[PDB]
Amino acid sequence: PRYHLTRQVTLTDLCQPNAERAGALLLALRHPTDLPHLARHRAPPGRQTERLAEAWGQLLEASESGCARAGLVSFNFLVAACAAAYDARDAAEAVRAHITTNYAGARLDRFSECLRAMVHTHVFPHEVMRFFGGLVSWVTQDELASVTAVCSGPQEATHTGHPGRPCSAVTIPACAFVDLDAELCLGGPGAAFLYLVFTYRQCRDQELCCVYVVKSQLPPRGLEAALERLFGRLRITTCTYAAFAELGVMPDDSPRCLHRTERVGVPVVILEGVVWRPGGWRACA
Amino acid sequence: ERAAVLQAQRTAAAAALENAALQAAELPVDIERRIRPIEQQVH
Amino acid sequence: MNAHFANEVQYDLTRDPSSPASLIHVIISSECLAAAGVPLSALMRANFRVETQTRAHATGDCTPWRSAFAAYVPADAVGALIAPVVPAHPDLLPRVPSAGGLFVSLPVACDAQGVYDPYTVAALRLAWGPWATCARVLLFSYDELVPPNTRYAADGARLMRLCRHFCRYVARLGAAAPAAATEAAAHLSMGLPPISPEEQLTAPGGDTATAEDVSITQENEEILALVQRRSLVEWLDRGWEALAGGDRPDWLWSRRSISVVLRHHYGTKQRFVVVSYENSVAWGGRRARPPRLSSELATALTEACAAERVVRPHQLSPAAQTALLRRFPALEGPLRHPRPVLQPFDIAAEVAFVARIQIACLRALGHSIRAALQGGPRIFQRLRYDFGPHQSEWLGEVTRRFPVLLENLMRALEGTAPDAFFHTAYALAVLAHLGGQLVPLSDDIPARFADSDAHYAFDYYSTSGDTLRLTNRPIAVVIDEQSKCRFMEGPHRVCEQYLPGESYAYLCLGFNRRLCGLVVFPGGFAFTINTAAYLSLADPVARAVGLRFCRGAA
Amino acid sequence: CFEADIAIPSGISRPDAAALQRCEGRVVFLPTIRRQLALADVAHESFVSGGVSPDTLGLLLAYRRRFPAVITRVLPTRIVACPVDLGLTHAGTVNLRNTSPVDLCNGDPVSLVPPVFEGQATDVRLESLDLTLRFPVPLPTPLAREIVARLVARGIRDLNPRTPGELPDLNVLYYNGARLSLVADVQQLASVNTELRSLVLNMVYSITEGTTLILTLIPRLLALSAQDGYVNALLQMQSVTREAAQAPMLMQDGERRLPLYEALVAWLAHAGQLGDILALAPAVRVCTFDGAAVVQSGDMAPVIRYP
Repeated sequence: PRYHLTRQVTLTDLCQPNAERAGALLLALRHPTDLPHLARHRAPPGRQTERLAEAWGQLLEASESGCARAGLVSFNFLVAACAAAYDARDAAEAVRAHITTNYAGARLDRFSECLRAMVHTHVFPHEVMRFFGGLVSWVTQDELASVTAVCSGPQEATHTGHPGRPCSAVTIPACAFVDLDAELCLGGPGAAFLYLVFTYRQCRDQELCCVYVVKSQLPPRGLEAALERLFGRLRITTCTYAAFAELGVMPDDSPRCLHRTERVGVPVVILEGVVWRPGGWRACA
Repeated sequence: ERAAVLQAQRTAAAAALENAALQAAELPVDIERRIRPIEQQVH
Repeated sequence: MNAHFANEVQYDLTRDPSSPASLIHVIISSECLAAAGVPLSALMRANFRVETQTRAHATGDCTPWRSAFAAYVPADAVGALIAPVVPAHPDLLPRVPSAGGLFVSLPVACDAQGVYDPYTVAALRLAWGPWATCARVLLFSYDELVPPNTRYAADGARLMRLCRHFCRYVARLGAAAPAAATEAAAHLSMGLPPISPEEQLTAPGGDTATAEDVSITQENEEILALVQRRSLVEWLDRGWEALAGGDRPDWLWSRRSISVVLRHHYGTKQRFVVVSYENSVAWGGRRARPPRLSSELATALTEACAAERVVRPHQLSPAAQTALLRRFPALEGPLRHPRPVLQPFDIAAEVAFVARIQIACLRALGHSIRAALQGGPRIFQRLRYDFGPHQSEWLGEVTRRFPVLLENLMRALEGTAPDAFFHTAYALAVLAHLGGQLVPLSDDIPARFADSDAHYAFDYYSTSGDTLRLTNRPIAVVIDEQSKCRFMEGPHRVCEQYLPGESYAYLCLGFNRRLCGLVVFPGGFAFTINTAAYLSLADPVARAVGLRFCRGAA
Repeated sequence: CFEADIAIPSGISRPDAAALQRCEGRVVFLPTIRRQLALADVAHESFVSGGVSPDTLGLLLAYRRRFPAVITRVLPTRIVACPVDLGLTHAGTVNLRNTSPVDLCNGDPVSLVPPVFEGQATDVRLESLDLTLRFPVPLPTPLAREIVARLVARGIRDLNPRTPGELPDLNVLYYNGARLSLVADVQQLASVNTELRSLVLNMVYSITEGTTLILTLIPRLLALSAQDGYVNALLQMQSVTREAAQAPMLMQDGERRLPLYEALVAWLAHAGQLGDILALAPAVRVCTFDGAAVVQSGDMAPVIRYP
């Protein structure tokens, strides 16, 4: 009802929202203790399915589940772990100088191996680490976590201005200037429509991983042909690359920004006021 | 009508020179490998 | 590069059963187009359509026009395959420049257990636009096109220079190379000047079966001995996958075996290139389906005429004729036909096929001009153009000026080349009538020329000064005692704005699908000519004419 | 609603102001999200591309990259439109006008189709503001998916002639009765070609390795034909399935990948999505509060969200 709260209790083995900002684009870790099984399934047999059986098992080595399940994945944890992967180096790698000095690359180095291992046996990282929200409160303990980081529509980025009279809260960073892909340089007035695309390269760049947000005034039917155009990573043949879901609407193109100040100087984009339509994924081609 | 044909056959015979000259580009070539590494065996 | 590759996807056609074929990569350079009559500026303005058809030498029909591909790139066209250009790294391979032209591979008619037929011509056509003025025609026989073997021996020096230039690029640039490129360099230094692509043509080395060249070396280095007593190519992929960032199947065969053979053109003394890769399903590839070519007709009719010293094989001995016919049975055409419409055993047999049509129409013109102008004529007029009072004294000259023109029109009709005659209106109006005894080529004919007989189609010659043609386009003017003129519906030519016979210094000359033509003079003074009473074109002669000059409309 | 307005820009033909009154509940394709916008991008002159007007397959591609909007309230100054793509958050269920010869159902998904009917052109003309208006025809979605397959295949017959001139027209439709004839006037090629290629390229990926084992059971299909009712009615007479009847190809690597289960996945990925990649997305659903089971031609049906 244009105001909501959500809560999930996890570890600070992941994100450590005390080390994060007020605004972070958190993922969950849905199906967290999963993927020894789907490592074996869904893949052609020339993939040697005994890889992800150890790969995530080295992740939780860096992080026993207990009663606090592994979840609440940060936005930072994918950018820096794919910083060596995608076509941005020493600028996407500044996100690694953000994590290891505030969060830890010990958990990144096990997971950057997963980013070559999950995509190896066709266990693609879409529909795992589902969207959760914008890190409203961080009522976490010392080594444990209790976060309210509301899902559920536009209210996450409305309930940002009301709590603090001075300046603005959250205000939804992009966490890398390489991220927030400036699509539609053919510029005009309107509202922004935000999406979460994982662009792949399968056996060319040896199972590439990518996390960035697009910028478009485009419908979901005007986004799939926009997903066929503008890419140079078509050179594959397996298949089902470039999944995407809706991060929702920023109902203003006027409030985007260009900064390099956060929390290590990391480039960052302020985005004020967002209808967080949670959307749905699609991956076929 | 003859003068076009009598030219086009002549242009063919002008081209058949370097069709054959580049085909005769092995006559000082096909002899070195069949003589030179055989005489130091005799040595 | 890819125009050689995408035509192989049309060679991947296969499916429904038909006479089995091949494919030859042929690189025409700049002056072989320029001496042909191809404007190099207009094709420089990369995928481009080429209409191709193939023609036998002795007898028979032709192929319909096949839509093909092209890649016209002004560069070192030999050196661009050999030293390609990464967008980030154009100095990956510095080279020596050369001439350049269009990249077009061309298919080959064969047999079951293919014995290719020399003297038989595949005809190219470059279409700048629709018009016949935007068209040229090229001639290529298989004697011109097919070498017996290629020269992949020149590919041996090239590939290890590639590994040294991956050893050269990282050492110059240093730490600016990324993590996948700083590995694959030194993995090519543990495996052992510019690259001139023209030396791969001019160094005398080619292909050999080499089984005779192993026994000639095994019995050579045993004399010697009796007296005495992952590869580098896989590191080339990461050499490209780090410097480019992708696979690029265009560049994938620049790493494999490349033969670059020089040949020559029998029409204008020119040179061109015969290319075969390793992984090409085309001819000379090392992944190719049998049947392949056989150089047997190029050795039978030669040596039976060379050992017998028979200079022309119609002077071949009667047993020496039929014994070749007992060997190769497709030669009954060029040896035992009474009047073949294509001339047997000549180089310009396709050219002499054309020049007859240039002749036979001029007599159909020249004895028809005499027909309507037998004696003193009465022509009175056919159009409606009114005079001013002193304007009649201009026609006082046209009385005196008149008879020198009709020589010089026919002199200019002689004076054109027949290759330049087929772009004019009379050479296509007959094709609109020989298709009526089928849509002729370049589609210069409008949609409404085939409706009435009142749709004529003009050419325009200069009356005064020199008697010269003043058009590119056949200008089709619909004509209604009297009848006033009317145009049709619709890069800038001067004379194309007026009605026929409307003004001075213009001779107007129109023709029909009925092939009853007009000769329109300024002032309405015009008259029909029954050239249909003088066109003597035999249909079996004309049926090889139309099929080379018609287009099957969809 | 997240209110969006379109003003009355310049002048009024005095009966044509009443023509905007009887368009309440129709759909405007405005290619933006604005707080105010001119009426110039609204009409079909904006639907016309550079030099040429789209065909009824190109208008599908023209209705692809624009945004539908619902006429909510009609002022003499403005027209308030609600942005369907975002502002469908209506528990008041903002109302639409059915302009279609079919009496629908209750509970149909409703997708929008360009006017292609023989007698429901929806042509209203403004001469003070020189504009032409084609309203889309809201229809039920299986009947909508029965139309778009016809019009592309009719343009598939625009590529190849070959056959004699008596072709099956693809111009007789069937809903419980109700013989419908549509318009076949012009077929632009690029609207056919790009629609044909995605019909080709998706049907490529929808075949996989384990798909091939299913092809063996094609003679098994006709064994059920002469021994039941359901199968024999399922097997169409104008089908290639009755025509093709007149094998593992072992290649077995590993055999623990579930090859038959993996076949039905990627087939559903692309051949399962063939109505929505060719046509517009359905987001309108029939929902009447009074218990009325059907909605008459010309009525004002209440409209709820995505199906």
